[PDB]
Amino acid sequence: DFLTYQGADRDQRARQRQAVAVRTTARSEVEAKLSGLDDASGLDDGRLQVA
Amino acid sequence: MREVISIHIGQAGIQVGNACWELYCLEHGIQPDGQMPDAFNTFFSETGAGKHVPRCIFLDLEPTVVDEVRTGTYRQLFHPEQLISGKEDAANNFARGHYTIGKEIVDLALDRIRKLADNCTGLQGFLVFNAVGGGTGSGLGSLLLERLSVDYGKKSKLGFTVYPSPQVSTAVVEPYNSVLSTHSLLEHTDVAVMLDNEAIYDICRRSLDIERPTYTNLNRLIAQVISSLTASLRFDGALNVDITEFQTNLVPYPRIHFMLSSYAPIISAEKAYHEQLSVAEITNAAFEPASMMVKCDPRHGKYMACCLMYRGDVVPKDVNASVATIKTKRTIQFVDWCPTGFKCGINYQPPTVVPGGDLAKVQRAVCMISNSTAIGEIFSRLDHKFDLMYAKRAFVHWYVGEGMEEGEFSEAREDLAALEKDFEEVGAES
Amino acid sequence: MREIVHIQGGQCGNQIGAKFWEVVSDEHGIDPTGTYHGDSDLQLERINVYFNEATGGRYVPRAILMDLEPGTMDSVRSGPYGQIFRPDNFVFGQTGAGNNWAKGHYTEGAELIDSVLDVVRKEAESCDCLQGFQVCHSLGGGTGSGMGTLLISKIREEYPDRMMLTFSVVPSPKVSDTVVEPYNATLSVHQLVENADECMVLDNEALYDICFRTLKLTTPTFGDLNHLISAVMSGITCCLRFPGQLNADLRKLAVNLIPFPRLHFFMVGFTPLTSRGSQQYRALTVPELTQQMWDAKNMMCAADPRHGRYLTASALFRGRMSTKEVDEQMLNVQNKNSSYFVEWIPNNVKSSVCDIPPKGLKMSATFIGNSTAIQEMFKRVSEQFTAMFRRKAFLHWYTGEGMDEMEFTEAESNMNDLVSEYQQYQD
Amino acid sequence: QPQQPDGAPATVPLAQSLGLTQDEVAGALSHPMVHELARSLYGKASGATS
Ligand SMILES: Nc1nc2c(ncn2[C@@H]2O[C@H](COP(=O)(O)OP(=O)(O)OP(=O)(O)O)[C@@H](O)[C@H]2O)c(=O)[nH]1
Ligand SMILES: Nc1nc2c(ncn2[C@@H]2O[C@H](COP(=O)(O)OP(=O)(O)O)[C@@H](O)[C@H]2O)c(=O)[nH]1
Ligand SMILES: [Mg+2]
Ligand SMILES: [Mg+2]
Repeated sequence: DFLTYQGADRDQRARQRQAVAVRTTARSEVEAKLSGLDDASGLDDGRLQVA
Repeated sequence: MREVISIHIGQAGIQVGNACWELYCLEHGIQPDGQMPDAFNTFFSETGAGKHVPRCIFLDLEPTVVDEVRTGTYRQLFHPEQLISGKEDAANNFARGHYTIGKEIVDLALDRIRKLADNCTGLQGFLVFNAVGGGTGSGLGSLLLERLSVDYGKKSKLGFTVYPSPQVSTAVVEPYNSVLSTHSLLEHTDVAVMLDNEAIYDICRRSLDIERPTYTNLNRLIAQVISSLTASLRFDGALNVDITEFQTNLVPYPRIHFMLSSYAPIISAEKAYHEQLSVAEITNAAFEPASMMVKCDPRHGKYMACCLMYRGDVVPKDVNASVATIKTKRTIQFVDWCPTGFKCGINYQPPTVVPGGDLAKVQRAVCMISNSTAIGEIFSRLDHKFDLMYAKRAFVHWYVGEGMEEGEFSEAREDLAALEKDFEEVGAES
Repeated sequence: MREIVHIQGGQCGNQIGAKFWEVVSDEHGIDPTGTYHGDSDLQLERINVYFNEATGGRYVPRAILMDLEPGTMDSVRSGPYGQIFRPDNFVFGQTGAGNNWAKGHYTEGAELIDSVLDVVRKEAESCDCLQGFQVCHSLGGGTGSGMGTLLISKIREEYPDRMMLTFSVVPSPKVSDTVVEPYNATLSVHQLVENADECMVLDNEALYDICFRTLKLTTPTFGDLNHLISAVMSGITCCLRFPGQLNADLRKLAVNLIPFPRLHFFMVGFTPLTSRGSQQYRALTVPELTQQMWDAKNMMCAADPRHGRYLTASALFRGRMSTKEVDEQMLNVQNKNSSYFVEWIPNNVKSSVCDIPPKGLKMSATFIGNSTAIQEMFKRVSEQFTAMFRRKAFLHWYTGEGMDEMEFTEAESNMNDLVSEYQQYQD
Repeated sequence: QPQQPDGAPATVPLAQSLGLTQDEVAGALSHPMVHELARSLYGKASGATS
């Protein structure tokens, strides 16, 4: 209570790190779904089926 | 922390800054009263609990536009003492804005800069906004940049100056103010991004399909250019471009610091559905000569250094495929001594859209700020008009009486003419 | 019982090594928390080669992370496998080089160097036998070039007898993120020839080509390119971390691949690369890994090995295999086309076998190639630099930070001397 | 306008058919979004109806 400002800046750093962690996990999920796309992922299968 | 200060000078400064901070509060979710319902540290300073203040100063000699912000929809947002007003305007008088009535208001302006400098931990640059066609934008814009260089050494200054157009312009003595202010911003601005209202008139007419654009419509897409320029600092991206990265990759010489600007997707929502906006499709739209925001022909000159700021869902591969097709195009010309003239900036956040703006929700956007030798035609056309002005010495008594000496037009004459000489020989091959 | 000290510099270094420590910790079985979950006892046998013992059973990597902008360090810390590093090893600045080699090497890099040698020297004497220092950085940028190559120069005079593996990506003609990249690359290679023991030459134009035509990846990201380098950086020191039939340390590779002291730049290829659609068609045998090993498409450098003769080659094989037909296949390609190999080195190719394959693969191999074709990527940066230097473009962002034009002339003096020696052995 | 079918329900007017409040019908033109719509309609001279 007497050193509340030290706790305030520690909590600010913790909240900053948590927010960066959440944003990076969301971006990691997005780039993983982007990187999963390949020839094994179904593309042009409709073209093969219609031919 | 990546923290910058924006300075808006003159009538164009206050009106552009109204559109910029409308985009800036909407990007970070800031409500107009200042309540959040830490990417905002670039522009918004967190004061106490739940309150955010702009890192800007609105100084203008006329009060009628400063009190408009004080009575508009953003009264609770801006700190009221950062907004600087004056008793009377300079009124297209470079002598007034720099010598007579610039003295008593620049002391209050530097005090707000001093208070904002100690508040920010690491300052990255000054985003100065002015119009060189007006008395306050030139004269107070010149005097403030003189004081910024002495007080704050080696800190970058981003200059987005509104420059007079050859055909369409709103005042008679603009060739006097634009030529005199050229001497100040040549030696003192580290980056001078030109702006031309007639080109932005033409950009709005053919792309947005808005055939009666007003000053609100022009400032809204100016706000997108300034936001996408600084979007790398605020939000994490694939290839971050700091403010200091622009000077090291755009200007090869100290006297050459003028760059064009272009925003690639300017598309209405009725145009957005039928148009497939791909990265290669919008990179070609960036380097379109009629899509430049300054009325000049880049085909006439040679490109010297280019910067591409991509936003949204842009993978780092197809930007390179777009760049390779740009290099192979023979219509765009590069200077021989700059084989790698591209700076690429990719940010993952798509640009927000203001409710009420003409722009549509687009996933990907490009802001192109490039250096070319075709911008010697920009100063040459105003050099012809100032030659007619000073030959018969019209409107000089409004300048001589208010402090300025007669030879101050002369010293600004070959200085802008030496800029013509400098731009001609640099682009020349050897 | 030898140790590798790992240093990552700049945005490229902090992003490559994020995938590097993801691969290695998953290979030895360390969880993102920092404990052990390995199935086999051979994983825990060599932990010291990349990880430090900590109190409570924690395994902390020997990684020193540095840059001049703290934005990149927040990404590597907050990602997966990002809390295993020491927080005190996160040494960083706040100004940023801004793609300036003058800034990264002289002005604001130098104050941060005194912080990183405190971290490295505390970590160097922490371990008992220094095998070498491994560094990963970029040559096109300024944060990893200027600060990275002063770090290489300073730890050379402190530890001269230890190895120096440098993983460096170089500027490309086709892809160009930086305008001033010939200035930063040439001034970094000139500071690399007399300091670095051996250099892993990488580029972005080859990884994008490999990810496109081989892996059939429609949307390759940097993280996809980082995985290709991260597989390599484990494959170079694979025999350090595991037993094998024929083992190879770093100095095993250095004595074989370096005929003359200034010819320490190598091209790298990773063998078992196949798309998931084409995975079922491939039969995993040593001739199929070898035929992908020697193909120029699978190389991760801009240099085409068909243009210049192979001065010396290498082989870092991983997995259970036969030492006859591994050794037979290395000498079979030496006789199929002997024009692409140098004549006065009989048995150019060196081979080594490790019996522990990586995760998800039964057989794998890593190629290190000392070829004179790597003069192509040195002429290409130098021809870009000599075009800019004649007009003295973009120079005041270098000469304003305290250097003369004499350092640029001596940078091209060593750059033109490096290609002069490589061209001479091609003849 | 086509003639309504026989036995038509004699449909109620639109405002309180779809449920507009007195404040909304009084200040339809006073809303900022409607003002921006009117500004863009003024800007599109002849292409407003397009
Ligand atoms: N694009 C754009 N240009 C503007 C805007 N407001 C003013 N301008 C430009 O400003 C020029 C007129 O000079 P001003 O900068 O307004 O002069 P001032 O700031 O009022 O200074 P004084 O005239 O001395 O009082 C015009 O030619 C316009 O091109 C704006 O909102 N958008
Ligand atoms: N392979 C790979 N290359 C990268 C990555 N990040 C950046 N680069 C390359 O690094 C170059 C720019 O380096 P830069 O980020 O400025 O290095 P720094 O100045 O040390 O931070 C670009 O041309 C990119 O191609 C990455 O994660 N993987
Ligand atoms: Mg005014
Ligand atoms: Mg041995």
